[PDB]
Amino acid sequence: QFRALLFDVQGTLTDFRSTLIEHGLSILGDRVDRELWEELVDQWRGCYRDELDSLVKQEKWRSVRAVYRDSLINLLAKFSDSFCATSAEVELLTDGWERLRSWPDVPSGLEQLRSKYLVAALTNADFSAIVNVGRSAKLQWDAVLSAQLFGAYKPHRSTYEGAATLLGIAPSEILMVASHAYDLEAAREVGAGTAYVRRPLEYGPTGRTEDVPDGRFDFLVDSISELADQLGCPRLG
Amino acid sequence: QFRALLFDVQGTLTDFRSTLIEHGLSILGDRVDRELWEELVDQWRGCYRDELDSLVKQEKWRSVRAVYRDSLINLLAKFSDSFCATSAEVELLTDGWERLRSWPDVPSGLEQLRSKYLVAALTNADFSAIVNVGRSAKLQWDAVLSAQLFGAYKPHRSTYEGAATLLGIAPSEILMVASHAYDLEAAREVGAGTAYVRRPLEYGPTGRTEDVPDGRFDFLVDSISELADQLGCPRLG
Repeated sequence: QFRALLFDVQGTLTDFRSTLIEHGLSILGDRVDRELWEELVDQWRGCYRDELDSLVKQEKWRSVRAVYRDSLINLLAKFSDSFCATSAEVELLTDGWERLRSWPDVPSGLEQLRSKYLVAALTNADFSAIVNVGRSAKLQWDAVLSAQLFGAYKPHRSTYEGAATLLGIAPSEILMVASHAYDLEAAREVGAGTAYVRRPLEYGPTGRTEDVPDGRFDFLVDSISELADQLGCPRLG
Repeated sequence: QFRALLFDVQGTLTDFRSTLIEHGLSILGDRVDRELWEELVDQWRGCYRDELDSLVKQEKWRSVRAVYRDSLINLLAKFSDSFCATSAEVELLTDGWERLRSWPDVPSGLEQLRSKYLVAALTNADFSAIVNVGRSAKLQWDAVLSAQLFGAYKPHRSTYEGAATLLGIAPSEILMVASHAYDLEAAREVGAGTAYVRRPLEYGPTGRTEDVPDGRFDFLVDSISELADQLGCPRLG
């Protein structure tokens, strides 16, 4: 049925929240309290989402590193009374988004899938960032794809379709894999299969994630290994 | 000194000649003699080269799969007194260029290199072709880059510079690895380092060799593992 599996990375395969909390607290130390920082991280992601949403609607693309950097700068102003940072520290903090760690099932799951399928990333993050995340999150791919290559972010159709063209396959031959429903709904619009991965801790132990019922998407799993098992991929030794 | 290595793939890492000889004989069987099929493969590589040379001069890009397919159709007409092939066999033979096997040093050389460097493919072949060749040749990349992403073949500057900016890396921090002098001299012009890999059997025992003496390029080696050793990579037991 499918020839390739295309993956969202931030959240779906990576624990961004934990990564940035600890990264930040290591750059900043006692200048900041964990609870303020965690709240900042939560707002930083929100800012990212809002800016991308605006950009998508305006049919524009910009460096995601810049999006992240500029949102941190704005947030630092909001929180100026509590702590401060240098421009050099801004660059270091922003780097955390390129040092994402993976959820425990990811490396092995992805490897299991490769017995039967090509695996590729389709990310909104810039090409350089995904290459970097490969090392921090231990992801091995057949291909790496980014919005930067198409000049458009997901959910735009061009992304998914462009990936297909690049991979020499029809969109119907792609299974999109994501823990964000908007991504899967846009993939289904171009004919792809959809696989939702539940990440209950994506937004922290007290966070609220999307509740997805059985039947909305083709697959509904709690780990990439589980998805590989449901697609009939043999197990690793 | 370097953050990443960018590699030519066909010939540099892959024994395309042996691949397409055994692949064609596997498909055509006894309908063609081995020595005739070998001469066809050499002319087929020659047609690809002349065609790309022509397109580079015209600032044009076209699918490399269609380049191999059309030139094979032409060669079949010239050899049509001797053997024949169906339209389905044309497509199966052309697939040979997406099933390239690697030289024996290559899979473990690439692995040793990854301990200190990012490694990426920069190929004239279509994106899907290099993705398929990763399975047949056993190549694992941090990134795969193709002339198809840039609309231009190597040696155009825009391919190396495009690779550099997508990776977010200064060209002076990229080492280009190739067994073809034209490729390394082109990379040198954009500021990259150069590593020449001698492949005495690329065009078979009686082939057109360009001799490179020492000092023409930054590195001159006989295997990717030797290159890894010269870059100070630990050997992996």
